Amino acid sequence: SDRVAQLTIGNSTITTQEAANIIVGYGEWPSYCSDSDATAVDKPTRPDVSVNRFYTLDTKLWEKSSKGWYWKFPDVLTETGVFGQNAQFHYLYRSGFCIHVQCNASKFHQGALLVAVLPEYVIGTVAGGTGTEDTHPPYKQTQPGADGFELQHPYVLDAGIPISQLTVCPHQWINLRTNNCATIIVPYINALPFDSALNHCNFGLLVVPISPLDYDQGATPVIPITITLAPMCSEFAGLRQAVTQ
Amino acid sequence: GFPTELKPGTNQFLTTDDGVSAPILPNFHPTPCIHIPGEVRNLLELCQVETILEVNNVPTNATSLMERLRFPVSAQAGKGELCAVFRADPGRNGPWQSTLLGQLCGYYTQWSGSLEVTFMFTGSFMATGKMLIAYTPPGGPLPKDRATAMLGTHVIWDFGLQSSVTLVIPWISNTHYRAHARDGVFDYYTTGLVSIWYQTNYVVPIGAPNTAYIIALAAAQKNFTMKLCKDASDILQTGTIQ
Amino acid sequence: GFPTELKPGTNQFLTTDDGVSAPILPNFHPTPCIHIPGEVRNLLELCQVETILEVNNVPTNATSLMERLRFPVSAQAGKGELCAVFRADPGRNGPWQSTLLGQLCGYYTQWSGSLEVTFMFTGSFMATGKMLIAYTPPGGPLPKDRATAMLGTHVIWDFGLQSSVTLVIPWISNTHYRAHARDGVFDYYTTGLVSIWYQTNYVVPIGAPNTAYIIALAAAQKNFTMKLCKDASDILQTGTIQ
Amino acid sequence: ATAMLGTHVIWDFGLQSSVTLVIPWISNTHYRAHARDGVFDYYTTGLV
Amino acid sequence: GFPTELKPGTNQFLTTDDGVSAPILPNFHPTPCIHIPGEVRNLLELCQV
Amino acid sequence: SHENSNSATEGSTINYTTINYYKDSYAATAGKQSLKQDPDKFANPVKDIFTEMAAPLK
Amino acid sequence: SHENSNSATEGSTINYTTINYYKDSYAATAGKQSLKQDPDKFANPVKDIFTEMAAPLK
Amino acid sequence: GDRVADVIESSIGDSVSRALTHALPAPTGQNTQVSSHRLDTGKVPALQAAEIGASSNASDESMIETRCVLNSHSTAETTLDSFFSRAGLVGEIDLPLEGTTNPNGYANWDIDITGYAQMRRKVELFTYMRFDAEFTFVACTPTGEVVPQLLQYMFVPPGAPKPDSRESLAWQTATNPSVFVKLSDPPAQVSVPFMSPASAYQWFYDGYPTFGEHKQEKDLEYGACPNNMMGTFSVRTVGTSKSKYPLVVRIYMRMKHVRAWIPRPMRNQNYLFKANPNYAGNSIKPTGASRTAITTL
Amino acid sequence: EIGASSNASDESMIETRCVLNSHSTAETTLDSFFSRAGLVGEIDLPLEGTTNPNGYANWDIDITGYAQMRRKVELFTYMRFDAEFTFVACTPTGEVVPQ
Amino acid sequence: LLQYMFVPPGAPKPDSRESLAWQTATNPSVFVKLSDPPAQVSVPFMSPA
Ligand SMILES: CCO/N=C/c1ccc(OCC[C@@H](C)CCN2CCN(c3ccnc(N)c3)C2=O)cc1
Ligand SMILES: CCO/N=C/c1ccc(OCC[C@@H](C)CCN2CCN(c3ccnc(N)c3)C2=O)cc1
Ligand code: NA
Ligand code: NA
Ligand code: NA
Ligand code: NA
Repeated sequence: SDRVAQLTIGNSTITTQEAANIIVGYGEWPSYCSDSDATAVDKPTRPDVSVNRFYTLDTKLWEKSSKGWYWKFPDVLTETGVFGQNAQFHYLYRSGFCIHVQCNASKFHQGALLVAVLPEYVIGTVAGGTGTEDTHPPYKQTQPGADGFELQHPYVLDAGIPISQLTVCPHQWINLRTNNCATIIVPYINALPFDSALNHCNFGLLVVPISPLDYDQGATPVIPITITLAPMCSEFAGLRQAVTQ
Repeated sequence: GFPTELKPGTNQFLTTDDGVSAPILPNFHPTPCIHIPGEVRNLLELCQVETILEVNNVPTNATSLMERLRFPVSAQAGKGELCAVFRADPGRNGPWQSTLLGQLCGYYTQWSGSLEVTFMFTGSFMATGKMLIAYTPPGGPLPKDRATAMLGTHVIWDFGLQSSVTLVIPWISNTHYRAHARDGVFDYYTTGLVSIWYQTNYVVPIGAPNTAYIIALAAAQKNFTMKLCKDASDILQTGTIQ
Repeated sequence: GFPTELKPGTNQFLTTDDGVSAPILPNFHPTPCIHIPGEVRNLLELCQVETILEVNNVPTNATSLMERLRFPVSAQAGKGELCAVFRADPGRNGPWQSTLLGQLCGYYTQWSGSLEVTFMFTGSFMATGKMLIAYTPPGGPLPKDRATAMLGTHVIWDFGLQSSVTLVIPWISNTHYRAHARDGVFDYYTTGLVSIWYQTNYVVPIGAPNTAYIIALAAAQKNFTMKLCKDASDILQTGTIQ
Repeated sequence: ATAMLGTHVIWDFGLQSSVTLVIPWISNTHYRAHARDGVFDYYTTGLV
Repeated sequence: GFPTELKPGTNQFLTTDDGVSAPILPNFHPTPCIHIPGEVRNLLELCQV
Repeated sequence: SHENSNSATEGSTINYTTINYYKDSYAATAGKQSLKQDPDKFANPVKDIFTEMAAPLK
Repeated sequence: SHENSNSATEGSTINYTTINYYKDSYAATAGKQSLKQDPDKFANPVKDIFTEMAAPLK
Repeated sequence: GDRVADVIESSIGDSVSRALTHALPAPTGQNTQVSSHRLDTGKVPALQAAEIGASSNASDESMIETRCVLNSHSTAETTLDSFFSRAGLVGEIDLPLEGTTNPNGYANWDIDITGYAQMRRKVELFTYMRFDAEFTFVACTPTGEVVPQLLQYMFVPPGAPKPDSRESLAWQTATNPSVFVKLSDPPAQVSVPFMSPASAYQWFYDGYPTFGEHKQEKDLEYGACPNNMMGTFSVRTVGTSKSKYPLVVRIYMRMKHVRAWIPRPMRNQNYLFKANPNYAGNSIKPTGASRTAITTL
Repeated sequence: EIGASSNASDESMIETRCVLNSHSTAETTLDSFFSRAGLVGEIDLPLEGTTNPNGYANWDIDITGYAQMRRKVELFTYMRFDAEFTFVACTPTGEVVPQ
Repeated sequence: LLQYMFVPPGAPKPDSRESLAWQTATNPSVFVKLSDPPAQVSVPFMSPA
């Protein structure tokens, strides 16, 4: 009765029988931009059901040695369905998201993943190892698209900051003996009312094992982690031709 | 005396400090102010006045300078050909520098508002035609054809008794204000592009010129404001002015 | 002029002085402030958020750093064996440095309040067990056995559906505030010790892992406050930052 | 990834042994005749 | 600025001067004062012992 | 302050809020000016004003 | 003081008590801030709030 | 007009962001209430489910028997202004006589306070910050000696001409704000407003400033947000001939009227560059101290 | 041809949303634009020289010798104003001497 | 020109005239010339007792 849940939005429904409640980031729900916060004058377009729905974008395999992954929003969706098309045809975009990370196992497997959302997740490089070289992350690393990207140094989140403090950001844990999913609702976060869905990634989704996956020989060894997400209150403005980047 | 304590800033001369200074001529009274036409109260008043936009900013020799004030149109081959293009950035090097809006803009770091360009056709009365004028918001590259430009904000202009048409370049920005745009990271603040296409064709009967010109006038909309006062990019002096 | 007399302090620049300074841009108005989620008003707000406590602060090679985020438990021999220990001093070198509480703590000379550490068991669902977590107030040496640790403040944790348990380290001090504790005379301000013991045993059936880990999360209670603002002990730069 | 773009349900095994997929009425006509290969495929309901 | 004129005594440091000096730790609050026996208020109190 | 009225803006269609310590008002600060505007004086000085919707020449 | 409203905190959910001698409010002192706090925004952003006494997962 | 039901009943357009939490006054630490022994079934405060993502709600009163404590310890020194409104070094400008750097009697410093770790680590605790600031300029020779030299500081906003010499026409400073001061005078000091085109400055921008292909050669622009670039600070010795003294100008900043959003993990690796979070990969160090065993102090 | 500027607005050329614009117009007033001190004169009093080697100098009050300031004022034909004058003096090296 | 800085227990003590600690981002510092009058500040009661 807090362990069970149903998420319905658009023409999509998600069910879970081992949930751990729902997190509403920074304590507030997604909402459309008000007339006083807005600055752009064209009347926006709010597609509703055709874009605010659940998209299942990717599946990763959790292994005893996995270091962790991250995805960028709205990057993961810029090339998917009707949401992607609007993001490409418009200069301005804004929305929130309902993120549902899925991972189930058996009562004999163990392990815990930390699922967190970190706004403005700027990636850094190891600087040629010695730190004397000002190298920079390539486009495929800063905006990895739907496949996501694997962390090289999870302890410092590939950005010189302690993952041990990542819990100061909206999160949930997927601890196999307890739940099989994490659900986080995130409002629009930015210093501007609208922005480019292409040039700016508002936040990153981090899925990192903190307690390694373990099980005895004989138990199903393939333990997938699937990422499903839904845009909420999507708004678009500044129409012209489609642009991919 | 009364106990005081001097704080940092003491003795400094800040050019924008608004203070009180001793008056040199005590009990002096200025000549009264009679009525004089044309008093201006705010620079924004001048920004709403259209001045000529040098869209055709290509000729550079003294004898051809006047040609920058107008661009041409003439009979084509009906393939929706391109007539002209230019960036909408008002405080950027290019056509807008010819306008009073552009120049005033130079004295401010940031601006915000919609712009408007009114095009006046000066061909003969017997000349007709339909043009498509488009505004492409940031992110959209220079339209390769009329079909692509047509996807953005536009106006379809029909020549007739009303010699002119107005293209409004609405404020479509991610930020509340834009700083002056230029090549590099500051292109973040670009306003976009404006392109003029032939919707049908410039048509004329026997006896009338096959080429005519269009004059472009530009100014700001009433929601336009500027902030963060700064010095203009130019200094019109080489040596000492004697 | 009006009779004044300068007092000591005149002309000095005190970095924490809260005064008035002439404004460089007169009549300037900032971009309005739109709504942005997650505004923080007091650092104390962040101190009540649990962050991972590196109880297992022993591995140091890059490839093993993540192992500090968790410690283990496994089947024993029923002799109430010791699982782990650590000092409760939040602003002291040790496990607390990994937490956001510990780090914020570094910007203050004195603190006061109760702390809390929540332990989350991440073994398989089929694993059971009972642990005794104890807090030993100042003066008590590291408990030699479970019988000795049991004499202080403690919690007996039973694994089950609720994966976690909270050990409250109540404020038990002689002074209203404690300064950061360290070896030497400042140990006067130590908070005490925390030790984890096997109350019964980690039990598991055929088919489940014999070793599982526990993750520790720590934060401050609502009566926690800090005073006397100071610079943190670290300065994260070697040469000039280019 | 392609199937996910249409109407769907994500089913999680647990105490409730079953899940229901509703195939909502999404047709151009008010009624459909029996569908079969050929022109009558006009009345097909779709795929699951 | 407002017209002032410095008088003698300016810049001097008189050890018994009772003035105001900028505070080094803004918004700082001292540890509260609990009750402690034997508070003395005037040296004359001790002179009668 | 009972001073002289020797400012350049004494008798202006815009009132100012200034500071001063002298008997002559021109010694005062610039203060704040009134935010009135009249674009029409320059952008639309036509005798017979024409509406937006209409055709300017009819 | 009838000044300009150009402070970074004009229109804040916390009122300040400041000193200033200029027409621009950002020139003012830092003053004192309001002592309101909202830990829950970070420490407890759950949709369905769970009591202390109860079992968090039931 | 509207008529189909789904349109009349939709929530499309609701600009009122519903908030699950609200702030409360908390001028002092919470008090402690008397508590006694509880031996109940059903009631279990000590048990939590950290998976939910919330922090423990367990309190002293429910874990041990407590006495009453009237806590009057203030929470005032942990406000944003208390923490940030302390001036720190954020810039240093050298004006040497004999040199490789600025031997021409003038210098241009891009306004970027990320070159000093103490200040930088404090501000990077938050993602967005909006504030006014008081800037103080301390000048002397490299020995800390005070010399009778006149200087000119000028703020050159983006788009204004940057001086290219001690005698540049730009120093006429007809619109830019300038400060003229002697090293013999106290440190110059002014108030600066919040000047960004955005509603807040942001210490992290996960994106690019422009559209297009983001090829290798342009990757230095990843993370560059013009909304944070306020301009240039120019300084010169006021004269047509070289100064007689070598000078140094230290720049201090004291934020005031601060607001901040989105707290984040605090830097735990040395900083290398102003423009990014790059860390030395061969020296990834633990956040704090280590020990030999988990069962030993 | 009439001589007036376009009266067309955003609302009539495209479909617009509502925007409550609170951007100030305060910094574009005449005082905001002009009440910023700029250089308008320079007077040399050298020891060895061709100009004013006699320890005195007469400067005709004319602020048109410097382009920055001049270009701003010449935007208008007539101007009425009070003014605050500041005099900065030093040696040609910017050194301060007891004179 | 001199710099005075108050380093509370736990803050890094400068170990040189060029120590990074002189950035004084949180500690209170006073910058003053010997030519200026004596520097002077107010200190609160700071004990934990
Ligand atoms: C005579 C005239 O005297 N004029 C003095 C004067 C002083 C200061 C001044 O502007 C101060 C600007 C600071 C308040 C904020 C600096 N900021 C904003 C965020 N940011 C960032 C963000 C992300 N990455 C990096 N690297 C940097 C950054 O560095 C202008 C003029
Ligand atoms: C101890 C006593 O300290 N005394 C100081 C002091 C300062 C200034 C001063 O008078 C200032 C006069 C200026 C305010 C206006 C100068 N103006 C008017 C318009 N004009 C023009 C117009 C058309 N062509 C040219 N070339 C120039 C021009 O140059 C008198 C005395
Ligand atoms: Na962008
Ligand atoms: Na004065
Ligand atoms: Na000051
Ligand atoms: Na004093």
